[PDB]
Amino acid sequence: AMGPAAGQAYDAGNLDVASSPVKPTLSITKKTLTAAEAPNAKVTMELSVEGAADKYAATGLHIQFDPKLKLIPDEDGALATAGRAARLLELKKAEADTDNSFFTATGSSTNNGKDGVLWSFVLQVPADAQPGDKYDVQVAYQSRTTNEDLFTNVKKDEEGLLMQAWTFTQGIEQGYIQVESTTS
Repeated sequence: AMGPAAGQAYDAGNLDVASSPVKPTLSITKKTLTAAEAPNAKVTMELSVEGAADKYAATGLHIQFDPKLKLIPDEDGALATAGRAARLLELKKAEADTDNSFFTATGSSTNNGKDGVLWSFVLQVPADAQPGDKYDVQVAYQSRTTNEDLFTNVKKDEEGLLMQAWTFTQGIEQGYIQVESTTS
């Protein structure tokens, strides 16, 4: 399903975005919980990459979530952990942003990003969660001078610019945690 990042519209300028040779999809877990397990559930969520293996390296990705959810750092204090998609990338970091968002960044000397799970992280569902409740978890974009939102290759050539424009305008599959609705 084609869609943009949340937040501010990406400026693709005069690029013919739909001609992008590389068309990444970034997707976040769509998790359904039983009403029984939902309250206070600590849910493992994944940001994944498809369609970009061997074509990227430099990423800057802000993940934002329903303010009722809480980001749970792990036993080392890490906000997220890089997955198999990032296994060859030389630089990987996850860091605080706002009370309902965090920032991730990767880099490398060659385009050795892969498909698969880029980042894994844990969000906790509130104690009052009810059947039907849905909490969105999203990649968000805005224009920045530091911690830029990026998804591109080491040279940032035309192919890198096009794949980035594709990613943020059409290649985002947003996720959520939702509580199963009562069956009848």
